[PDB]
Amino acid sequence: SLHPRTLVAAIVVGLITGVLGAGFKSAVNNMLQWRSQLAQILAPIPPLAWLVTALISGGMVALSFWLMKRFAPDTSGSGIPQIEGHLEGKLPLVWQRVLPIKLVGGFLSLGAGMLAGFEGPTIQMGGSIGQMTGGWFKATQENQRILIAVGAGAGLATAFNAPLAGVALIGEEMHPRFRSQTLAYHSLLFGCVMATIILRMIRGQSAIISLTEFKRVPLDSLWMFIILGILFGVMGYTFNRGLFKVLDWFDRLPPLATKWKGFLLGSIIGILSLFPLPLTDGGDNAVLWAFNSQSHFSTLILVFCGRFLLTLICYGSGAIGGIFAPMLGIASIVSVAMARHFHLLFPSQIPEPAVMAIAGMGALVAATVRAPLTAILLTIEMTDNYFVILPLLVTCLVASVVAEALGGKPIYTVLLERTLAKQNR
Amino acid sequence: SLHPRTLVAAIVVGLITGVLGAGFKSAVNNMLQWRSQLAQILAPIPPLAWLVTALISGGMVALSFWLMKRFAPDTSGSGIPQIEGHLEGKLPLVWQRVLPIKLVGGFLSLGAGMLAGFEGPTIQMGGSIGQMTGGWFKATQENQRILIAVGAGAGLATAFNAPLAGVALIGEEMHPRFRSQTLAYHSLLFGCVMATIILRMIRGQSAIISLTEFKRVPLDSLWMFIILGILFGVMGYTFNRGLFKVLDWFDRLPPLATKWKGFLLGSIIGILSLFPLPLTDGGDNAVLWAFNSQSHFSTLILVFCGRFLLTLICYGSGAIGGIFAPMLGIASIVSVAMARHFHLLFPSQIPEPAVMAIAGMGALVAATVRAPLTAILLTIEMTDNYFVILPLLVTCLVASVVAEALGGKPIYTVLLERTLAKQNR
Ligand SMILES: [Cl-]
Ligand SMILES: [Cl-]
Repeated sequence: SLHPRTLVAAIVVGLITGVLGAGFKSAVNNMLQWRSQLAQILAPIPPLAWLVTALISGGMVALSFWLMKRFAPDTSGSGIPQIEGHLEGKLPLVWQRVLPIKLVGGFLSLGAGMLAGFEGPTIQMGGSIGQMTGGWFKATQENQRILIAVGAGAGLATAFNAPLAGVALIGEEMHPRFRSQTLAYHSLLFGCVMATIILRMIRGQSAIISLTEFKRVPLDSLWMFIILGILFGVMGYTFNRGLFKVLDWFDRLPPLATKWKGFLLGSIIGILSLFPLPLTDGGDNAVLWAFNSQSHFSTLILVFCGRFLLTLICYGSGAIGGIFAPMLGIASIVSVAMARHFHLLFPSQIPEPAVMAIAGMGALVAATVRAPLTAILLTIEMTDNYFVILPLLVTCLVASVVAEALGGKPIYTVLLERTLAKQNR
Repeated sequence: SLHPRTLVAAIVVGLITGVLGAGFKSAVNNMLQWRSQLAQILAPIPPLAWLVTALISGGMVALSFWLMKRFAPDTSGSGIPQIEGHLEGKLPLVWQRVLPIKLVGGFLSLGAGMLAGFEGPTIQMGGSIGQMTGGWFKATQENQRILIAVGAGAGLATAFNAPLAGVALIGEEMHPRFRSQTLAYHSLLFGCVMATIILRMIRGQSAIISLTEFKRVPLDSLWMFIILGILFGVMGYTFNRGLFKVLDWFDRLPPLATKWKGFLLGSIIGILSLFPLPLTDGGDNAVLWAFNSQSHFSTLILVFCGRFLLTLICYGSGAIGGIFAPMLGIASIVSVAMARHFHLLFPSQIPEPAVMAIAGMGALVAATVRAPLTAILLTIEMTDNYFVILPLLVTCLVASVVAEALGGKPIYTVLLERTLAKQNR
């Protein structure tokens, strides 16, 4: 029941966000390693670098907070809420403000080593482009919502080289109307495909962490992932609660504290960037650290607590963030620790314990977001592994059920109610 | 925003349809091979077996057509249209009539070697069980809709050992309301999980055809799949158009022709079962024939025509069928031939030509059905291969577009319009 003019528009949307998302990630990574190489040049003598890396990080983050307001406080935090809202009625979206501020601002935040969060910027920048090209194409009212949704989806696909995930995002979480043109699915797929094709031409083509050869997953091992789900259930519950309490604390000023909040917060992160441990940055490193670098079980617990708190502090401060990746890093660290433990206890049912690490990789996301279907897809797409689906399905949706059984609520719908409460920012 | 009582109900649903779907498949295969062995015992002398297999097949299909009307004509054909219908208002669904007749009748049809169609009986039987258990649990109105959808998804998941597929089905095609409890997603997943778990305990655990090690898919090969799509586009177009014409012809009686239609149509199929080619039965054989048994490029063209026509006659006759598998066999036969051809022409861009076969495997489904997202997931789920996603995406959704650009109309919504036109059967 689809319509051409809108499909070609999607081709354009996904194409643009693809180029941007890819270049954005590349840009952020360049800045990340540049600050890492600067710390080593000065490393020899002595903690001089301690001061230098502290300034650069603190300065960037502060400069980022400034570029936020005044200019577009709308770009604060994730991006799912702002687009989920606009797409629904409440809250506006103006690309001329979001696009440049989210980009330049997001670059400063992430590049400084903040605990975010590529999908943050790339998802809002996606929606912006979707809208910006919606006008260029003189799209109808409904069609423009679609184009914005496509951008949002393409945004996620670009951050993780995960087409299906981006598509599922709009579908499950952020369920929009589309009336009656529900065949915005085509627009989505189109937008996502292009985005990743460009994403792969620029930095592709491989996945984030391909673990394709772990395929032995016995059926009488499933009971385990129920427990693993129960675990990520309460974990997601406290993560949400904690986030909100840290969100309040940061809302409570004082006017002076806020002025320094930008610099102080960014300078500590800069210090923690130096230690040889993945307790900063987006979370990709954290995942690429759980697997594969074998490290002391204690160090796992150590880095888990560090990141779990630090992400709360980082996102809680309201910096240009993005919470997806950080929860992937936290989960993958926990799932590895749990993988080891269960292999310890029932090796005959967990021959390859990597299976479990993979299963719980998207479990935290499913619990905190109420979006198991997308969390499942996400991990599949970023491990090229479908063999782990049964454990995946069980752990992810049991984590989701247990979370909203303790009454946790979708982190994004709450994050929206709050950003709405700022109808006087 | 989900509620417990229904979730566990979904667990039970998926559990039941899983066992039934599994047993049904096993029961049909036993019958299939039994007739094949019966043909070989009498094979030596001489075409005596020609007559016996003709009677057994013809009789079964005839007895099948009889058990249909009068008893439950609602069970004629697929199952998506009947569940898509009920789930939407038009058309009622009574489990006490469908469940038994769809089963016993479907066994006779499929067991006789008809060009169908596991996802036919299993998807309707699922919907029945979904309702059947909804009543037992005293589920509310909306909740009972959900359970019926859960049953339908589980039905598909059981036929192909493909959880996500059964989920994507309800989502993309057959888009229901669920108001505002859109978290029937959890119910779907839960139901599909249990379904495949049971399915894997009974006949699992391997996929239908795991081509997991073909993973070299160069980016400058996508242009090929754009063509492969165009091809499957017009293919799905004429397949739809053809089906409808054959349906009309069969609708035009005469009263006497119908009396024999069952026996005649079932007896010809009986004969064709003897030849050593996959030109009868569900379609799994046809797929497990494209790959891997290397066979003459001519024989491919032969079996393709045979099945493409025979499926139209079979389903067109209105026997208890199922159209998904048949369109998988036809497609995979074509995509394999196409794979060979493109490998012949541009080997540097199609290193592994299996990639092309895998891609166009669900393309016919995506064109005739308008449901590319589910066609994609289906192929991934039944090959364990995610590496083939970009081709998959392009080839499928391009094929979906091209079909509904020549004006094809979703085969299911049309099949539903026709069944509604029988508001007096
Ligand atoms: Cl995010
Ligand atoms: Cl079907």
